[PDB]
Amino acid sequence: GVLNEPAGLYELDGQLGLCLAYQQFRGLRRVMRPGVCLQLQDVHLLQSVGGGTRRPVLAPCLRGAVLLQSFSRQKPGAHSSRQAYGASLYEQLVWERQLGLPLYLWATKALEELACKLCPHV
Amino acid sequence: SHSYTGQDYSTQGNVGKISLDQIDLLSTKSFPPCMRQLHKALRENHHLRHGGRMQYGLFLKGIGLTLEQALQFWKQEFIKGKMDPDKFDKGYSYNIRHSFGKEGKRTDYTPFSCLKIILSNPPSQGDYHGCPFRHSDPELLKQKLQSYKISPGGISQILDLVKGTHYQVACQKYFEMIHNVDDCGFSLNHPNQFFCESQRIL
Amino acid sequence: LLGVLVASSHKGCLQLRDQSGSLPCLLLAKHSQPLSDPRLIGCLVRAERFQLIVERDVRSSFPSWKELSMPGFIQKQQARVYVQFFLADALILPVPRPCLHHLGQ
Amino acid sequence: DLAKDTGNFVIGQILSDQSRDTIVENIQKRLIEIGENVLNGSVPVSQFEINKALTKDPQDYPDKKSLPHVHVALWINSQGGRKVKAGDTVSYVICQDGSNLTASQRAYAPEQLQKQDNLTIDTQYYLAQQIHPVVARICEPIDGIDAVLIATWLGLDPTQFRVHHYHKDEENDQLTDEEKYRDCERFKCPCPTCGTENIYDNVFDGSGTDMEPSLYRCSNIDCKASPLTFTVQLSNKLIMDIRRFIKKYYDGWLICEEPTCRNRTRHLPLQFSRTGPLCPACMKATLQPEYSDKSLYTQLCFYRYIFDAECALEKLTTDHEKDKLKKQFFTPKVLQDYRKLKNTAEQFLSRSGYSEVNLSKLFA
Amino acid sequence: ATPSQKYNSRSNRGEVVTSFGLAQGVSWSGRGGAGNISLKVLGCPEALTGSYKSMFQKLPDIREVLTCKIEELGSELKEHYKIEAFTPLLAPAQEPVTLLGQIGCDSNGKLNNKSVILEGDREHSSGAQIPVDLSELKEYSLFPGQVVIMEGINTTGRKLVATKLYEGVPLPFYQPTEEDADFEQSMVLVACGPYTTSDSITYDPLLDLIAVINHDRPDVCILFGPFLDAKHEQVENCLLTSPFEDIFKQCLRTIIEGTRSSGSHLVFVPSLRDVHHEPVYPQPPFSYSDLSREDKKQVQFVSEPCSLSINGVIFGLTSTDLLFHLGAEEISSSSGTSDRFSRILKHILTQRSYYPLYPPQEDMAIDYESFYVYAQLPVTPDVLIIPSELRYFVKDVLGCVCVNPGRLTKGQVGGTFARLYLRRPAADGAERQSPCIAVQVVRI
Ligand code: SF4
Ligand SMILES: [Zn+2]
Ligand SMILES: [Zn+2]
Repeated sequence: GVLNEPAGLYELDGQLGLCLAYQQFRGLRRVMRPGVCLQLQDVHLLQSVGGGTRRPVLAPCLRGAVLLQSFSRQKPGAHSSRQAYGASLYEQLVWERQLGLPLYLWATKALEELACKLCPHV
Repeated sequence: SHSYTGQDYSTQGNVGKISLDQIDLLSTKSFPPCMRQLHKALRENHHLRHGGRMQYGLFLKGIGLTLEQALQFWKQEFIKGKMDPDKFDKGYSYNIRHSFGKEGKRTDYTPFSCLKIILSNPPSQGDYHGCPFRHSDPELLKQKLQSYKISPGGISQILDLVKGTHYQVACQKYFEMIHNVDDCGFSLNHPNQFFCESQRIL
Repeated sequence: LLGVLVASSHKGCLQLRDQSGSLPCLLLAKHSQPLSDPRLIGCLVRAERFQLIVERDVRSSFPSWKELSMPGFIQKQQARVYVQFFLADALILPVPRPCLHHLGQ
Repeated sequence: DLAKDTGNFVIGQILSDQSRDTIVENIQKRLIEIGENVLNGSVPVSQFEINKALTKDPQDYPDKKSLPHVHVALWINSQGGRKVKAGDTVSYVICQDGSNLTASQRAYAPEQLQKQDNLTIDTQYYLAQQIHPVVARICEPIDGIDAVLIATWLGLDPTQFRVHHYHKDEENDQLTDEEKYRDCERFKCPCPTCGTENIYDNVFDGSGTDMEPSLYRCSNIDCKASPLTFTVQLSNKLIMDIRRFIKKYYDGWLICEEPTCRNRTRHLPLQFSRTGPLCPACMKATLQPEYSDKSLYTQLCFYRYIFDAECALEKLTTDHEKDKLKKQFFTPKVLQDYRKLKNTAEQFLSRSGYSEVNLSKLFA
Repeated sequence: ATPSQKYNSRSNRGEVVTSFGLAQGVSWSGRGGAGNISLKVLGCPEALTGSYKSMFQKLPDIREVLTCKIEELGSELKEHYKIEAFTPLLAPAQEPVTLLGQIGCDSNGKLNNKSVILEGDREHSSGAQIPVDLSELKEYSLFPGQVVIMEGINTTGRKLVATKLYEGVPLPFYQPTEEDADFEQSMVLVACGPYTTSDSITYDPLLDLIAVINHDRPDVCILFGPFLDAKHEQVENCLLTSPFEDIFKQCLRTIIEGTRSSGSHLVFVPSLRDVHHEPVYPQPPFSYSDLSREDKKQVQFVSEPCSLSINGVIFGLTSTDLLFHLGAEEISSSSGTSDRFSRILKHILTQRSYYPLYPPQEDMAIDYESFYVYAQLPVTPDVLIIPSELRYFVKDVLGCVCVNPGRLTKGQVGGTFARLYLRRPAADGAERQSPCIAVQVVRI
């Protein structure tokens, strides 16, 4: 799961929505692609919560960090240029106004739709 | 065990658009032996029997050229061989056109699959429609294939499987050789799929 | 509601504009004293408690009062639409041109 | 005479060793000429004599008005002082009067044909029922030369004629989507407000990236009602339509096979043979159902097809098209309404006829 | 207003228009649901609990079922009739000769007195057909599907001429116990459909009915469909702004509710038009899945057709249009005086069927390969009810009880409904003391 291609919010099982919240994971932001298999422990599952979705939300309170043990032989494409370039704002967005995470996902959605409406033709 | 494949991959109206002139040029590098030899034949004769064309004919829809364009092609190859320029209308071209009409459904409205040019349609004297690897007698065929500038070792290992009466693989190994690529990429079942491949590698 | 308010040398009226297109809108500077300020022209604009209005006109030819559930007597269906909203609650911003960063009377 | 002798030469043609190509050629020019020589009205009425027999008094037949010759018996015994009775025959012909009536009764003694003016002896009927069918009996199964081709050599009257196919013997040689359906009957639909009509063939309404759901907008360009919001009404017609298809089958006609006899009845006779039962008149031929069950199940699949958009949505290739359209207008509501009507259809066939194959009787 | 305006102003309510039996008054009344209520849907052939599994037939098994019918019937008749043997139908020989077969049309549609044709079983005569005629003969009554014995003189082989037509036979009815049925008087009312003048959706007549019901406290009533016709103009223009099953549900809910007051039993007879229920025949019993739990003791559905048992008395339950159909085809040489009805009754009696007409009318679809095993007369019954489009009447015919109740609403105007009494004696006699006591056709 490649939720926010620019801000590279990433999850497993296709259905474990997950976002590297506080880790300054610069290295893990231009690397990933489908085909990688990794390990993890003790990360919250948010369900019976709703408000945006009821799917198995993954919430990483940074106890079990990322466990890199695999790659994925996959070369890049040619389109991400117009649909990924510039997410750096995200990096402080949480630190911006101490963002709650369901709020965070909702705001990401808002930014998606915004970009659809305005960026970058204006 | 009959004249339906796995399924209709190389069916009606797949990828393709090419002008007439280029056909012959592509022939020398893209026509599976059956077709290739039949096209040579009609290049010489400029005439064909009641059934024969009804293979080659539908085979052309493989690349899918327009009727009036295909009609023009056949006209060239017809009257230059002295077929009355009036008969053409009420004769051959008539059915050639209808070949894209109402009835023909699964009978004519389709291309052919080797398991229809093998398991049936006996080819008669001096005619050309039909699987060479089956109907062409062995050593005449040996020299014949060899005339495609082929290493005799390949020809031999091919004729082996040929008398093993399993032929698709023979067509396969032939193509494998003539383009030297050391994978068949697939398991061929339809000449038009063969064609779409041969154009893929370009 | 949100877009950029733009006028036109060809309709001479409000139009909320976005990449997707535009829409006829109706600002309201409060207390019946409306906008004469032309700086807002061509700027990002937003509003929340609005009103969306639609106008329906039809070419009906109904004969009587017991066919009022019988389709034979209706030809044209013109549909007007527009937005109505106060300016006094506007959320405003200008466009910082995203770029490669006497005479006159 | 024309039909009989035409077909007689037809069969005579095969009786020599000319080429299959020569076969076609000779069996072609002659055909075209025979079509034209009447298609441009250049042959005397003498060349169309229709002599037919008689069994009882004209009124005896439960077809008081339903044979293409008994009508003339009616005439001859109800119009003149000339008697016609058992063991007699009628030398008539079928003659159009430009009156859009059945061919069942525009039958005529030719003496009035040569007398009046508006007696246009119908040179349409005499092709689809005299020359063609006779040629069909014999010439048909020749390689390549197939049924409609004969048609398109005499008179291009295909659509009506197209339905005749000899469609039971296409097995000598698993199917794409559509032409599993093509020869079925489409779904027609009445508009609740604009008065126009509609047809609902495939879920998407036409072209590619433009594609839109069927039930969205009435087809008539101007009017702007949206038929979706009348799901329930659609529901009605759906049932109120299917509940005549079944009506046909359990009442299934029975029809003849030998392409000359062409009898239609229901009183199933009792003798039997390889293919099944045998017509009482053409005692040398089989009998076939009319609405072959294969149709009925085909049609019910055809309905269940266009109400189950979910499938066709999933099978779609291009990512961005899918995502954009779903973003556009696939609510839970619209989906749910499709779901509802599709559900009605599917349950109504799977109720019990055909999708089952009772293995417990198939391996004993 | 315009709904039932022409109806609500009727001047005939409660009027006893025709009736028959012993002397019985106006204020008919019964014990509601007091205790002894004998009720059961009998059968050595099952009573159609579930649904079919059929949408498609298989041809030669039709022939099979036709055959088995012809054979069994012929054999059971010949047993009583002490005749030796019949003839392979194509060995012409000028003597007295007795034949077995079934009658049919030669041509597309109807008949005459000069086109009857015969066909024989699979076995007894090798299975072929022969034309016929009866001009020389005197008195007959024939119609398709009907199996019969005949006698003629076969001269040419492919022709014959009749000499005589021996008579059909009924089976003896149920001869029940003598400890169970020793019961009292009893009132049952019944009425068919449709249930409006064919321009509204009100069920005003249903209101009047349920009013009469609550008034008179009957043992059990039974109400044939079809509770929503399709040929009802209000439907086949695709009008009603609702689903259908819903409307069924409503116009059932109203009945069950209003009835629950007067404590009486109800049983439903489905028919071939309640569009939510598929149109096959015979018909599984209706579907339903929301009962006021306390009433699974009271109201039970049945199949179409069925054969029901009250106090050890029998009822034939048809939701057909039979009498009109057989009217549409029959031929009888009799021309002096004849109740057409009486005759068609007599026929419907012996053939063990509910629909001996075959080929079937251009709509009244059927499906044999269950029809023969689900809806053949388990016993020659005692009482028979049969809707129609024909004028109501009542007959006692040869230890059989029949009533044309007529419809409820003849197009846009008033109509009828049927009511009857039951009791059985407790000794011998003519051995068939009519369990039917007396019958009233009371106009709406
Ligand atoms: S694969 Fe079959 S059709 Fe193709 S060239 Fe070989 S024999 Fe002919
Ligand atoms: Zn409309
Ligand atoms: Zn026949």
